[PDB]
Amino acid sequence: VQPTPADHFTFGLWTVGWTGADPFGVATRKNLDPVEAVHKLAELGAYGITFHDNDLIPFDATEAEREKILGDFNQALKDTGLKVPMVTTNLFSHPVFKDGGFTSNDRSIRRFALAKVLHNIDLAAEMGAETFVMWGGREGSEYDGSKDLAAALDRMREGVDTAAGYIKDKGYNLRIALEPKPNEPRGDIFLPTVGHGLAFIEQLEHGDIVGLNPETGHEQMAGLNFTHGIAQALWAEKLFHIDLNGQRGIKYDQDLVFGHGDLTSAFFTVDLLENGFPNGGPKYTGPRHFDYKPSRTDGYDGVWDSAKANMSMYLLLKERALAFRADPEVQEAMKTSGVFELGETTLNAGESAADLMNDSASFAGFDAEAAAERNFAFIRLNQLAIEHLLGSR
Amino acid sequence: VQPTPADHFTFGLWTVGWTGADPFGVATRKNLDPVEAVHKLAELGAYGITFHDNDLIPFDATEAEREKILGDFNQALKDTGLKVPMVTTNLFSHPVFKDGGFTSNDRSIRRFALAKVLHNIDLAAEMGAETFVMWGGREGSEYDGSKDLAAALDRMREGVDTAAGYIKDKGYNLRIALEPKPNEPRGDIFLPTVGHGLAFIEQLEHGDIVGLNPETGHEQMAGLNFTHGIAQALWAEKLFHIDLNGQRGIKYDQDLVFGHGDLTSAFFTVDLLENGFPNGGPKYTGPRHFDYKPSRTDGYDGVWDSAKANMSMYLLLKERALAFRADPEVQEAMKTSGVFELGETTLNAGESAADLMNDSASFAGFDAEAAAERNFAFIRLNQLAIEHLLGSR
Amino acid sequence: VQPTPADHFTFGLWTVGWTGADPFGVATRKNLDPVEAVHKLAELGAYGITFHDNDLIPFDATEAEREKILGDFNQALKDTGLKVPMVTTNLFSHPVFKDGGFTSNDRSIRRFALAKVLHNIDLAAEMGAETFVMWGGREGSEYDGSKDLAAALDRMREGVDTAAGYIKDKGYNLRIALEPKPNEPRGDIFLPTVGHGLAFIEQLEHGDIVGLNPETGHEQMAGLNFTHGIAQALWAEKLFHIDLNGQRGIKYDQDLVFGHGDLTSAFFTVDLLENGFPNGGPKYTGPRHFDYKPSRTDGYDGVWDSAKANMSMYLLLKERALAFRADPEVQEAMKTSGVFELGETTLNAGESAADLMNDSASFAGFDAEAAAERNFAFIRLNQLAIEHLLGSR
Amino acid sequence: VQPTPADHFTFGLWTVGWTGADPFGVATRKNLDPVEAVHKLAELGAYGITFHDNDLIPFDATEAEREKILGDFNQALKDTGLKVPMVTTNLFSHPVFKDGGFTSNDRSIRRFALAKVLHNIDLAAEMGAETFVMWGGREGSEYDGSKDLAAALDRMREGVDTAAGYIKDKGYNLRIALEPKPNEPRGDIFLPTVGHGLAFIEQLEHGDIVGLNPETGHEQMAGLNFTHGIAQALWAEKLFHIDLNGQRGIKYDQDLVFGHGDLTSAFFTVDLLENGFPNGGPKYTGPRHFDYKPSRTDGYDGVWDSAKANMSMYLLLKERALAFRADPEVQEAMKTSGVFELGETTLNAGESAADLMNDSASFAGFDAEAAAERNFAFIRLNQLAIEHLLGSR
Repeated sequence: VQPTPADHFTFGLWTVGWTGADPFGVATRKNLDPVEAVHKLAELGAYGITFHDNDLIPFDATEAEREKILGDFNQALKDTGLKVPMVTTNLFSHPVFKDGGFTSNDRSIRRFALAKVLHNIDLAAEMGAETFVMWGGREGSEYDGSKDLAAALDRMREGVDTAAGYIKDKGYNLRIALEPKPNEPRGDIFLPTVGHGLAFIEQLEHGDIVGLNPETGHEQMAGLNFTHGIAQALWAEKLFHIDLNGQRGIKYDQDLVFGHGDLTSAFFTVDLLENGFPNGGPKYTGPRHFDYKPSRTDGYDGVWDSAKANMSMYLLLKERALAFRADPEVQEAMKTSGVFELGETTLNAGESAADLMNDSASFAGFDAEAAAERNFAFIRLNQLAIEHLLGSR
Repeated sequence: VQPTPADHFTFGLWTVGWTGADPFGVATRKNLDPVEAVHKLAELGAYGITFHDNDLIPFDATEAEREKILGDFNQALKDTGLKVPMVTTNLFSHPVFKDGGFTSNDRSIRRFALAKVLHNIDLAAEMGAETFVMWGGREGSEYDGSKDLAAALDRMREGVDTAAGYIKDKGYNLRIALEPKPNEPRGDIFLPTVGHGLAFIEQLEHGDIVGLNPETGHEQMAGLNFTHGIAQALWAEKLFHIDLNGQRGIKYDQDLVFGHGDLTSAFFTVDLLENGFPNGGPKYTGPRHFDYKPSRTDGYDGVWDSAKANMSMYLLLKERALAFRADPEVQEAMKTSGVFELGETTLNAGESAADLMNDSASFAGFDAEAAAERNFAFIRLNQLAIEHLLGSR
Repeated sequence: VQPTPADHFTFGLWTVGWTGADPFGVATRKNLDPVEAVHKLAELGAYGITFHDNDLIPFDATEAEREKILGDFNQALKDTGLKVPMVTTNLFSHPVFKDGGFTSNDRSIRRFALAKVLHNIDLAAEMGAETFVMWGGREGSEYDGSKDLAAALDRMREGVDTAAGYIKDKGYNLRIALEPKPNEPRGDIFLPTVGHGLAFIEQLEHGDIVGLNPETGHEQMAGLNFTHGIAQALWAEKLFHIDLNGQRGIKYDQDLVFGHGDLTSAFFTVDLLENGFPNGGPKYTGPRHFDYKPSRTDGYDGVWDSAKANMSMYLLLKERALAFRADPEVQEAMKTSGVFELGETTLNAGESAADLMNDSASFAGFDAEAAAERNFAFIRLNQLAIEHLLGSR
Repeated sequence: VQPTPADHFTFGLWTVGWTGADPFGVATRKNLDPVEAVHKLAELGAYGITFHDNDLIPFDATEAEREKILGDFNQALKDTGLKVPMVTTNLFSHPVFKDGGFTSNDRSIRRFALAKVLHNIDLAAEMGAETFVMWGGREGSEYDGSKDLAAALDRMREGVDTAAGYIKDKGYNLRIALEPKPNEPRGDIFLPTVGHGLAFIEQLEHGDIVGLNPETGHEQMAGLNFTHGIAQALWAEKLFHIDLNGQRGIKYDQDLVFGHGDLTSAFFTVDLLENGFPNGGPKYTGPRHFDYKPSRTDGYDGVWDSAKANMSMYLLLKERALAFRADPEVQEAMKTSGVFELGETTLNAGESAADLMNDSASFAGFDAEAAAERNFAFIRLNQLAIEHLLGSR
């Protein structure tokens, strides 16, 4: 497992920089200087860094302060060669955003939130980022009568189309990536899953540059299959970015290291990212980003250790996933289970609906009881998969 | 609570007809004659009945048998005046469908499944049904390598576009309604939630007549907010049908009577169906269908009792939900929380992105700390809602 | 709904004083003075107030500071008449308790957590509290190999039995109540549910004075039936205190107002607290403590509103629950479903196991098919409860 | 992976013989003959076979039939050498147990369920079983007012203590093991987790011979940590038997092959069964029983494949788990994280509660801020386990 910048492993400033405050306690770690994060990450083999506007530039920063911080940060980047592929906006920590940014009930707050986004598109464009992520963490409610739900989607759309229009207008080479989360910090968050994110994009005026940024753990907080969810994003050609982390069930957002949650699911996500679909189709080509948090029990050792562990796990999974598809025994099991058979169209070329109702062999004389005896042998194909994952074969 | 056919309460044949077999035991109730179901339902105040092709016509039925059953069933309908607003296909109980219907890995099975659908579109059209529901219960997997996930969506699309093309072609006044379910009977089901159902429809050639049929309990098995999910379907103008039942958490599909699961969520769904959105927008206008199962502990009493309980609960919720919006105290609390305020566009008419970045009052001189002092008073608006639900006020 | 001090409504200092920082944001409210909490709680109708040592006395407070704080506090108590029924210790906020208090892997942190508990028992005695609550919030792990799981329970026992021997040696009139939680802030918390808590107590040397403190939301984070769990606690005569709140599903601890989560479960929880068991048995007669958090979207008017709403909600449910059991149609429905029949012993007085084996009418001569026809009528019985809850009956 | 009879791999008749009916469909496989199950299990390397009375003897079987069935069965056992380590009773399939066995509201069903249990104890004795398992699958409710919850536990106690007195009076060398399940087939099952099961046993008269039978998937249906739950059972010396399988989340009981659910948890479960506790303590030495279902998509080649896969999976995990603990880098990592340190008593030999209170270096003179700097290094320790599990180390 030796990462290299050709792997395209990206990390957020807030990931290794997470200080350790959770809702039951305060920080266990001192703040991390952004110059050091950049240097350290570059020596680990990372390809780039990502930040929320306020991870770097304090909310209340004066202009002299802002310029100093960017000079320092631009210095570090020049020095190490790290790229800045994604930039996002913090529309959830200041008290002003307690009801949302884009979908706040207070109209003045909505205006400030959108203004804040627009300024950050400029920053992102100047840093050379290709993706602009939107995570609407405070968009939602605890109680069902708190919102007009139709107006909430209208407001949402208005903010996202305004940002997309501005990108088009300014000539910037950026795409927006929506990032779904079912709950936390709100009781219910708007556009809860990958499916709801895809759906909403189809109702936008400038939806052509608006896509998804799915996060492992987020999908798993509604108990969904991450791999199935990104497969649908990919099939719609909307998988613009990916956030990899780990979660161990339906509960608070854990943000563990990728592979430290549901392991078999992590193996099949790697397989999908690396091998694509068995019958061919689109392949994911962007950065492999890690939006995790080093457990608060661990000191600064642990922070670089956990950063190292993300890349190790991905690499270890990749090696196994490549060995798995290369295996001749796995290819035969795949043919036997009908994996390649699923890729053949149901209908024969130029055969219509009426033509099919009409074929006797297809319905009226179809031997249903005889077709039902097929042994799909999915258990054995899963056993082969697990034995490659364990490095048994 | 006195239902009347003007309420548009519909029930499936398989709902009151559910015999009681679950995966740990056999039936506790004798089979229900479809003629009696129709008569009984008509005396309760139901508006119509719905069935799966095989709920009525046995899989192996000869043609003389098929004609007899339809004559009996058409007799009963003529006699009672009951309508048949929705018809669906059973693509999950016979052993042939163990891997799916439309997305089975075996191509011959896919062909039979689609042929079976096409024949059932004819039946539906002859019964005067307006909606054709598709529930893909066996479309999915237990194991991640069992399917090419892209090919599975291609196959799915091919089956649904073929059915839609056939409706268009035949001149039938029917619309397809996809019905999402996260899991059970498979480990993971394709198009798990309302969001995934909406998304998939946008990738179809004939998506204009393809919409959703969300079920209360299905959304709640992924822990989502039913009311938020149908609000998005409504906003996209894709809420073609609705299945009401109850569920008490993330676990097996319980199918309890509507209102016998999450009660406050049942109240806000009724409010949405009855009152629409606070600021106006689309309103749901079809049948209120109940896809529940009378608990197996209860005898034939209980079966009509539980059918009666569905309509009672809906009516009782409706009365409370109407009282709630009519209340002057509730309207003031609503104004105070910014519910109507959310309906105002963020931007002023003909104000662009650049115009907003540029307004000083919106960003550079916006007093964030002062805007953050607003008391949204969402707890009190929720207390008013609950006190109307309990018939306290 | 007019709460009075014999209702035994007690509130934590940390509930109304919760300022609003969650894991994605900053406090939204100004700190609340302890003297001002006592005055407000007492005016609203509360009977008592509870606290965590560090809620009242800063962790850093000098001895001088300690004594000053306790004088104003005791003065307010004296001026208002509020009791202090339960006191608890903070073994979770300071960075030192990052791997736990009693089960920390570091031996010198275990002794410091235990010494902090012992000093807090002297303060509990001093304030006249009858219950000392233990929430082991940091006792657990993110990863399975972090702990020797046998040792962790041995260290948990050592702490609780040391503390209990100290009560007994000092002759304080005080009981220990453990408070289970499945997760958050740890991935997995030890003694995660009522059941684990009850079992663990049977392994203690001093178990006689150790009981439970179940919290609504906590059991509902594992998808358990809170009425059923507190019924089991009560049946073992181990329900020493109770914490009431709201939770809308399997997700982060929400701490809503009691009744703003699962409404029907809250109804049945109030029925067990107030009415006890249909056939007679134990009754819980301690205080009704509200361990919740005023939503961060709301100002101080919401804070006092939310405190008032907990009380209101319990009183509305109480009156509906009393009306429900008093109702003769409900009592007949109960009779029909066999609620009273379950109260009869299975064996006749003096019947041995050998006797029943050998009794031909209970096995050999048993008509199982006839017995299976019984209509338990559980659906009609549930419909009667909801109708009563909706104030329709 | 070459399983042999000293591995103590036992299998239920109902697992491989599970024909495939779920709640949405019909059996997909032909019945499996009991004599043929014994021959196949024995050839594959199993050590024993287990059954439910009705798995082997039809509920209707005449006495003539009974004796015939038991002769071919005993003959196969004799020919193969397979033991019969555990026997259980079916108190869930026949319509008569629709409201339970031992806790049915109907008194004559309670006596019939108890008499069926007593007769089954004579058969258990007769086959040389050491454990009699009790799964109370129908003991529970859909609705909260269906039962008097105190009475239900009293009726559950009566049944288990009657049965245990019968063992003791007859001097059978047999222990009772209760098997918890949170839900399915009931909405809420009584004694839903390891914890509730352990607590309930402490209320019995004959508790000394009553223990638990935890099942992987069952605790994982409430989102609990299975290693942590069986650790608590083991710590109380109550782990009498164990049922191993796979579950991918909070949903319907899947009964996958052991290792095809949560892989990292299975790894740590094998470590506790085989290796026990890091600091020494109790060890479980009973049989490793596989209570799972061969996926319905597969034919008989899948059935024998799946039985083989359970064994393989346990043996691959066993070898990786042994390699993992033997590894000196892992032993040093363990030392660094304080795994061995937790094994030391908090108090010094002879130290009283008063002593520690009064010891200035454990409280007053404690540097909490210094103690909080410790790097527990739990993330690196988890990375070492996964690397070992992936056969990388």
